[PDB]
Amino acid sequence: SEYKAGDLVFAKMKGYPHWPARIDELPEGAVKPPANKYPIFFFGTHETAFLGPKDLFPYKEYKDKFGKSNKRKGFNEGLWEIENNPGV
Repeated sequence: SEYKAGDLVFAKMKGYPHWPARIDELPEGAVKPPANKYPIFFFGTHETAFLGPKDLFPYKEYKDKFGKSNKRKGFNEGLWEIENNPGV
């Protein structure tokens, strides 16, 4: 019960900076993650992946360190979205 649908996070994918994201509530009928993982929606890019808790970080706790702009336009747009339109 570490995370719940709607929680704002940074999500870490190998090869990419810790990324603004949310714990998604998948539509009924969608393929579910393994039971130890969570469906992640990445802000800015709107990508979707399954991640375990070791790759997730609560947003407000870590935003002063992780909420820095990046070379990737989609990352910067993601910072805007998590701040202004997290229910996109």
